Amino acid sequence: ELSAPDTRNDYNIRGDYIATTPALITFDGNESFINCYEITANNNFDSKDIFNLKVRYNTLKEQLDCFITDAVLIEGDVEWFILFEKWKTFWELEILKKLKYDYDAFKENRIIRLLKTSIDLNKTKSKIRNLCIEKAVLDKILICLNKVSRGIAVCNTDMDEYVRNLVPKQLTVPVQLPGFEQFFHVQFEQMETSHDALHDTIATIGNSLSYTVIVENLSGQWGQDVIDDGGYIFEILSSNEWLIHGQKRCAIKEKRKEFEVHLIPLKKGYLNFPRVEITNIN
Amino acid sequence: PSMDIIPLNELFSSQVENVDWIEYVMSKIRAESNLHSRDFILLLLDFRNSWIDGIKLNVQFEDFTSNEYHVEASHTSRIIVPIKKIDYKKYNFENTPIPRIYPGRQFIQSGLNEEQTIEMRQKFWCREHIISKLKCNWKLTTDQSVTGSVDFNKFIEKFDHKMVYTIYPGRLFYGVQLLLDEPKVKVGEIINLKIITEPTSTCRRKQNSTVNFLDIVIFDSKTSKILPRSNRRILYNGSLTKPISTTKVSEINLEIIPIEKGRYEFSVCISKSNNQDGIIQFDSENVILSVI
Amino acid sequence: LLNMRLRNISLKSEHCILSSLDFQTSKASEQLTKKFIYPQEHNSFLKLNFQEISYKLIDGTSQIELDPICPLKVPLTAFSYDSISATFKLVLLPKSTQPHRVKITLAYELELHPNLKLPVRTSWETSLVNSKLSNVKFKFINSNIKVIKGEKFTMRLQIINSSSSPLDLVVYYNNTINPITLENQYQLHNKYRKIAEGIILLSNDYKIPYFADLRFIGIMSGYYGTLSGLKVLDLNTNELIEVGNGASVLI
Repeated sequence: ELSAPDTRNDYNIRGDYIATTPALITFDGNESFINCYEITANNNFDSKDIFNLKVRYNTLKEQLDCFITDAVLIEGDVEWFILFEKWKTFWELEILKKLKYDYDAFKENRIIRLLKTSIDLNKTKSKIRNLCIEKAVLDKILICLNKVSRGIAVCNTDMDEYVRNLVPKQLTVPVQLPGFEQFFHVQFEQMETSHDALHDTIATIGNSLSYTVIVENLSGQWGQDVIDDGGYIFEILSSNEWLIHGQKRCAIKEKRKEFEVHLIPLKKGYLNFPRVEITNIN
Repeated sequence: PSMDIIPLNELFSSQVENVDWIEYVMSKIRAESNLHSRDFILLLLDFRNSWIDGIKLNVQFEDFTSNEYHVEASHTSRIIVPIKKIDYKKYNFENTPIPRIYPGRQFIQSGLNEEQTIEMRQKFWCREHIISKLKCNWKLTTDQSVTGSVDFNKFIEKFDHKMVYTIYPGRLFYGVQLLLDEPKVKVGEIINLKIITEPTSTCRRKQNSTVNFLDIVIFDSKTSKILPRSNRRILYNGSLTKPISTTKVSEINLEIIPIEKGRYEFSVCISKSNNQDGIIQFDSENVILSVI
Repeated sequence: LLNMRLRNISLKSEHCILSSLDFQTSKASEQLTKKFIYPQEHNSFLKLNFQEISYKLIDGTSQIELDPICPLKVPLTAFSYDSISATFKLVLLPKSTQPHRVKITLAYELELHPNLKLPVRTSWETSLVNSKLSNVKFKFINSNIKVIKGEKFTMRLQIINSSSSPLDLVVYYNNTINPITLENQYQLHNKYRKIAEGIILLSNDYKIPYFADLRFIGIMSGYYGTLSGLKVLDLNTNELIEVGNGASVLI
């Protein structure tokens, strides 16, 4: 969750992510989990506040052993009446050294010990003796978490009873620059070879510096290269920047670098520094 | 003396609607407004004349018609017929037909006996479906009235493995449709995408990983798919891998928060695992949407 | 030492040679006269370019650049005009003249007139498909020209032989997906699927015995560059050589 700051901004955010169809949205430290957020601006321009993220994460290493604890070795409420109770911290001194299989837990093979020390560990019944529904029935359950490893045994069904809810909550900077202006270059293509069916990437920018520059790049062509010389003609509106191009060549190292290290610069008229370029080759 | 089978993807246009098969598939799809294409595959017969005059070569498949296919002396010509592909949710195809000499020899199978014995059964049963309708009538060019037919059971060789999953869905694993909200959304708007997957009868080869990992890949409707970091193009919630069961009709979702685009495309693939070379099929269901 | 100029030449092999000069503002000279301009209360320069011309250096010749140009004047900027050369066969490095006229400015007077001309050689210098066995050269007689609209069309593979057993070979298209970093698997799969399923070649094993027609139909859209699949095969062991040539947009 990303939310409002501590001012009277009332920003019309609409993006969110609650885990609504799952309760178990996993992650494995090699893929993305990109989360996207639409923070649409309120009645004024969007300011420079500090926002706050809210993530309700949890590590996997408490979740997976609940079926190894509350299903495998705590089935009957009389077999888990006093057998678990006097050795729960002994179980938490037993299951904390489980060292589960988090190296092949991508494809399958959840709920297996990865053979740390399986044979020497059963000597704990000797120097400390407790109820045999734990002291003798859970070594079979220790074998039942050694072998019998289910790939996906619907682990969100037995999750919510024992999974703790950690909650990191970092800041969110809305980090930006401050110079608003605009531009509109216009263009008309001059024939080289044949029309190659040009395709657009984008047009936007954001910059602030000292002896400041705003570089631009052309569209993207998907025919044979060294293509048509785009002839351009400016309408450098709403400011007085500094041009640096005239009639470039559209598949090359040319770049219509409309630099702006100058005056006539309004400040903070939008969410950041912005200068909507919007080149038009029509 | 050859054979090839090719699927279909373009809806086509009205100004070219004058050759026989495209006006047949368009005319068939004026009603029944759930199918559009990818279900009207197209088989390529190639007639060859080992004789000394022209012949005129009609072909009728089911209600398909032809033109006056004037063939020549030793000229091969290629004749194009469209068929709706054989659905395995209208049938079952696990029956061997016994031949017409009941000699009771009671032979063996002698392969992976649950795989090749029904796999070659899949082959000549799909050949039974192709043979049992396909009809030709030929008359010699302005020198006779010899209007005969042309049998095919000495001609269609076998089916190779391309010509099984081209003709018969249910050779590869998951039937997939893609259910979408709108194709004509503006920029600043959020869309649930909903794929719907159907695991098959022929998942019986494995059962081991009940979980099976898909992907969703986004193509530009020119070429060259966008990366995972789809910067300023498309936005989404979470990693797209989003597993399905080999149990029943699982569903899945994303939130295609569009930004500054036009004319995208969505399609999936099936990967069984997380590792490379885990990928086992690529579906072809390509729902396109436009962004204004 | 007021405006740095460079000429870039690109060799478009299917057309003329293209060479473009490029003016610039030469910043290491602008801060010089910026110091005296803001001493005299002026922010940027006002150099006026009134006569810019590239002439073909020869005994005597001149050209004309391939678009329109006015008489312009800019403060801190760069401009670049393009003029088309003629694509030489072998070993003649042409030269050009490139004269210019920068007119400086002051307070409605004192226009110190300058002129410049840097003459140099305009040679930067960084579809027949041969058989690679016995010079059986193939060329399409209309390559890269086809705007079809999912209709039928015909092409022309003009085979040029040794005229020594000129009846040898057979064309075919191979409608089969070739069997091939995971998105490097997917881009190759989409390329190999759209190659082997989009067009059909209605005359399949045509068995050519020196023109051909090769009617296609083309059932999916998109720019098919280089038109792969369309192989031939010849009297020896495996002359499986491509055409590698011809392209068709299908919309």
